[PDB]
Amino acid sequence: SNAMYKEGACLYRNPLRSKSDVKDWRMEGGGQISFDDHSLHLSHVQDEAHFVFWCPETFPDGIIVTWDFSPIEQPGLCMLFFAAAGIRGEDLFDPSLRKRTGTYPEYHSGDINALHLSYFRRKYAEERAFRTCNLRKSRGFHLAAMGADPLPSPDDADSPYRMKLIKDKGYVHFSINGLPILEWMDDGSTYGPVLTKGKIGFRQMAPMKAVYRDFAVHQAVRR
Repeated sequence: SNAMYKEGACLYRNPLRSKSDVKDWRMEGGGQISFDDHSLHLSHVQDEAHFVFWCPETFPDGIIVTWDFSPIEQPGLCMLFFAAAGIRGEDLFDPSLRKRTGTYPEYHSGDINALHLSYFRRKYAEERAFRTCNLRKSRGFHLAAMGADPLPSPDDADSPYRMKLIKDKGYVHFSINGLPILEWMDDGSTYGPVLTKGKIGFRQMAPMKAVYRDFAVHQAVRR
């Protein structure tokens, strides 16, 4: 449990402080972008305008992903997509893939594969009644792991929170403020081959309002 990993060379770092920082990012769905206080504010144009906002860079396998997160207003839900690519290995933005509009089934039951970890799952009463973070693997919407979510409701927040995700072949580990939340080891024969490289994206279920800062990707060094 909690195998030792160190961050290696920095592969990518985005402060997310101004519009120029998300210049080539791809917004799928009705997300609203703002940079008040020199930080990325993500909201929605309508109450059910769910979306996925993608970083355009293809990241390799064996990485540690970090970012600052601040839950500002609920109801809502957040989710990080990673190791995302076409089912045949196509670039997530290759024109040959079906168009996506932020509608969930397009991501878990479409023509792409990806790991997706939901946190601050507070969109529905059932979710707010038992707070957890869930890790799924698609295509297939397969539940891989879950753990309790220490994130409070906005009223009691002491933002931002330090999010850290490790992805190294079959291994996935997630922590918040250094506290391990969940971990998983894909054997590669239960829910298909192990996912490797791919895009990273930020999803929100409306009417979520959140702030993101200092998104970085480092090489994962296994000790």
